[PDB]
Amino acid sequence: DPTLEWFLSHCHIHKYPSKSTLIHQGEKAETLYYIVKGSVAVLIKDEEGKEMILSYLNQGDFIGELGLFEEGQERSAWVRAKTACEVAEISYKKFRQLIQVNPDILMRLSAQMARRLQVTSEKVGNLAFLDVTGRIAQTLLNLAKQPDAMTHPDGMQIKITRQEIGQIVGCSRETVGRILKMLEDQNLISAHGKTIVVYG
Amino acid sequence: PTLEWFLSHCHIHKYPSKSTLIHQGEKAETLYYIVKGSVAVLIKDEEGKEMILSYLNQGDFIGELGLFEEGQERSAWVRAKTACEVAEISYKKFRQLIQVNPDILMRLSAQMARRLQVTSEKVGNLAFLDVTGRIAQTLLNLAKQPDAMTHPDGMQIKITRQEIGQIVGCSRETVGRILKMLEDQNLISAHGKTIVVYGT
Ligand SMILES: Nc1ncnc2c1ncn2[C@@H]1O[C@@H]2COP(=O)(O)O[C@H]2[C@H]1O
Ligand SMILES: Nc1ncnc2c1ncn2[C@@H]1O[C@@H]2COP(=O)(O)O[C@H]2[C@H]1O
Ligand SMILES: Nc1ncnc2c1ncn2[C@@H]1O[C@@H]2COP(=O)(O)O[C@H]2[C@H]1O
Repeated sequence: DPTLEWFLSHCHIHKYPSKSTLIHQGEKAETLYYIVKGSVAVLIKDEEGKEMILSYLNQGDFIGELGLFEEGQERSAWVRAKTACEVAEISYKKFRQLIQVNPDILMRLSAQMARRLQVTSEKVGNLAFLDVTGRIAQTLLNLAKQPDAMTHPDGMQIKITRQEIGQIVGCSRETVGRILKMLEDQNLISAHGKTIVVYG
Repeated sequence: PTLEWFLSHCHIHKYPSKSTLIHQGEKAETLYYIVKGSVAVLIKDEEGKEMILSYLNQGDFIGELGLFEEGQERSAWVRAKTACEVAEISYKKFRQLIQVNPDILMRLSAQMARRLQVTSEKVGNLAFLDVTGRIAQTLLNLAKQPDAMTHPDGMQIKITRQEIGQIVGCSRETVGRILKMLEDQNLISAHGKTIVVYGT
């Protein structure tokens, strides 16, 4: 996009190494981010430090938007780099000037906000309506369709730890192990540690 | 002013109480704005049980999620709680108003942001809390809303056990049992016609 190139001209770009934290929950929000390269996880936590992953976000995604529309808000979640990342940043105040000049850039942001609300509402449904087995089976399916899934004789090979699965579906590493064993017994997957083949 | 200008481009209509304004799966081509009344946003499981994702009220946009990409479906049901007066405008015409004054899109997007914050908090509650914890957090959330009333013992709220159940994802009977327990632990009063949540 000329429109994205223009926007990015007004930003300053910074590099975050894998596993660094871009955004901490509770911080005062005054800036917008945009992922030029790399991927992140958006995380929230329990009273006990238990993590739940709300979303992954990737190249092309805005981050830090939820504070833009009313002053004095706090970041709603943690954002942690899943890989090395390159991230453009701009102040809300400069971004609002860009909006005035060309509201197409707010349309692009708002389109992502709408999709997130859809996807997060679908997550609420999954958590409310599906048992942990159904959530795990749905998670493996979705991971198998991701761009990073390797093709396999029997289906798609994915790379994900039980910990990560637990953080997505909302259960312990141990509950994940018990259910993965069930799914292999049922001849639906194979599991070799962090490697899982989902059968087509 | 801005609002007054926007409503002049809309058609306004009345929906009686209990009438469904938006059905999940319908083609999304139009945006709505609540001039008067209150609605619930609902999803359904495979057994017809409804969960309430949100209550929305006068000044809220509804049906916004399809605005940014063509050929989408309505993501949820939206049902009138009270009778509603609702302004409606095509997505095409709204996209024209945005070029006049993108504050109208800022207002809509502020609401999407809030909704994503609320719905993300719901994801955590379902992941991290048991049904009692979820009910307790729901009472706390209701106590914080502007329509709660100050009470000598805390905040007084107005909500049926059926509504709580649809918010939390449990039966009305389960709610009634758990409220009696919470009252017994001296956290709420619920034996009256409303609920008072202590220390609120
Ligand atoms: N449910 C969600 N889906 C996708 N991204 C989210 C979600 N919740 C929060 N975030 C992102 O996490 C960021 C945390 O900081 P902000 O609240 O400023 O902006 C937030 C969003 O960019
Ligand atoms: N309800 C839950 N019970 C246990 N772990 C949870 C829950 N929700 C999210 N999690 C997270 O998922 C993680 C899976 O790996 P761990 O068991 O090490 O730690 C777990 C928590 O951080
Ligand atoms: N989690 C949510 N919170 C508040 N409103 C929502 C939520 N999910 C869906 N909606 C509203 O429900 C409407 C359903 O139709 P749309 O998807 O067009 O637009 C949607 C929003 O206005």
